Amino acid sequence: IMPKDIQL
Amino acid sequence: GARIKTLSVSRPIIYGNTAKKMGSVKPAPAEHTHLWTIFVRGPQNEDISYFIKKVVFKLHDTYPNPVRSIEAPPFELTETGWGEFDINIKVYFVEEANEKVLNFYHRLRLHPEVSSVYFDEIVFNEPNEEFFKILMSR
Amino acid sequence: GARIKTLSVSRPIIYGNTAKKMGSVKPPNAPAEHTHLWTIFVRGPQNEDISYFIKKVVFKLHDTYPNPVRSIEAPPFELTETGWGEFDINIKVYFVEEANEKVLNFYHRLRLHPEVSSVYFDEIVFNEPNEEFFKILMSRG
Amino acid sequence: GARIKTLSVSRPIIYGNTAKKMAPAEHTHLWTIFVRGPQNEDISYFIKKVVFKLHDTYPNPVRSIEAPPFELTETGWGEFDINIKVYFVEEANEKVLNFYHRLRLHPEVSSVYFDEIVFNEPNEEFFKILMSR
Repeated sequence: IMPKDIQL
Repeated sequence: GARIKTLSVSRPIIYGNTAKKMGSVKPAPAEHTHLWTIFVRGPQNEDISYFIKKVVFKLHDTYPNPVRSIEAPPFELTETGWGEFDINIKVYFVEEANEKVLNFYHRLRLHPEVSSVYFDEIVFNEPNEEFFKILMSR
Repeated sequence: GARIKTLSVSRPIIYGNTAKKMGSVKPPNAPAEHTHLWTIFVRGPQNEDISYFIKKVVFKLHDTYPNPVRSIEAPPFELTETGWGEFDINIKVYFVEEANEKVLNFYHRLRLHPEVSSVYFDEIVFNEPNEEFFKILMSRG
Repeated sequence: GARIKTLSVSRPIIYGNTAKKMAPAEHTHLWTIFVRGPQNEDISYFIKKVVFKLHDTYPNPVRSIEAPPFELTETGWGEFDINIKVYFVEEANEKVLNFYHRLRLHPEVSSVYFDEIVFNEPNEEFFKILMSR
């Protein structure tokens, strides 16, 4: 699973 | 002095992303908060299609059809979003090069208009005579 | 008797797929493995217009298909493709902006084998619609 | 002398594959698998369709060829057993003829066999078809 947040 | 060395030819390249917080009126899912553009171009926006055939940007799996193939300049794409993520970039060279795909990536930046831009060079080692002619065609 | 109840408005809907084993002649760009032509669709009864309350229909195909998310943003809300295998196609119905409604999400099992067809005649139920969308729904077209 | 014997009718057949060094980057060869007649004469008069079953790595490995020429061209990198099912025309009332062929890619490379299909106890109508040449 790849990370995707408001800000990395 | 003089010596024989492996042939190498470099081509300047600019790549990365711009971003901007969206205003009152949105373009598009309601969730989205930012407009952003990922791109690969030449200095002074000069043509790079003479040695680059297409550029494929792979977005996060939350995006519909995450594999975005741009097969004509400008090699860029503009989308809307809420989150930062790693975009995979595959540069395909013209058929004359007989070259493997150039693979790298860029972390999409939305927060400190925000921009994340690199000005590097693509180094071609041992290019064939035909592709060399193309590279020298300027 | 009489009582107050949550407002509900239904709209008849027909959805599903048709298919046929392909002969000698295949469409251009069609892979050789593919054996069937099929069409997935969402429409109204007697093929009457449904675009007055439906803005667009998005069909998500198997990931083996190039660009599996196929967005149809104008009637007829359908898509024709070629294939060899049966699989679940995700269907997202987007309603017109007046509705202020979430996407309607469901799916359909593509049928290719016993023209073969797999068609359902159901209804979309709208609970608590706003007054404007209600006017649109009652417009009968 | 003379004696009664089971009726038997033979039809010459040529089958196999051709290949040549050249679609996924993994694949290194183009190859074509086939069933045909001698001098490439028609065999569809007694053969309705030919089904080639490829390796499971191929999408939809069951490839049905329902009109002449009974062949298919694909790309690949490895050698494997291709299952060949010959279906005869409906007048024959015959079971499918099942065999297989080792795809040859390495020493244009070719692997071709020239055998015959033997029909025992064929019915009168199919016999008429077979004798129609």
